Amino acid sequence: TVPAQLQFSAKTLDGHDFHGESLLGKPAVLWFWAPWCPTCQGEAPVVGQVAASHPEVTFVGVAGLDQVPAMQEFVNKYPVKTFTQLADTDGSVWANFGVTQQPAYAFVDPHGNVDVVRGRMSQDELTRRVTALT
Repeated sequence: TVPAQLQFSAKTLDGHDFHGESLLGKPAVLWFWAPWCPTCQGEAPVVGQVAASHPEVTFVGVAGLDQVPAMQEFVNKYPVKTFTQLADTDGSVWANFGVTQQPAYAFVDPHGNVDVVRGRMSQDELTRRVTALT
């Protein structure tokens, strides 16, 4: 059965429906960010680089604590348009992972195991954690 952590739905920044269950059976990384967060602005290029280097992993940005326009500005300014971005304006996705503050990362292995890391992450650590999922 699906892990309760993946039982959520959301809307992508570009108007598509997203189902957390679509991540079951594959490695995935959810990156929780806020447009106004300087730390997220700094980590954006890093997450984008790791996402590009690991096409086997489904990266999902989860934007919160602001409205769509601010989220679009962030995605336009930093290189993270290559992977799915969720507009979590109602904060339900963050709540589902127990995330109250950004930045944060949720690592999902193919078995559905979920590990949440709160705080910043270097390119090396993200790379190593992503590799561990496979």
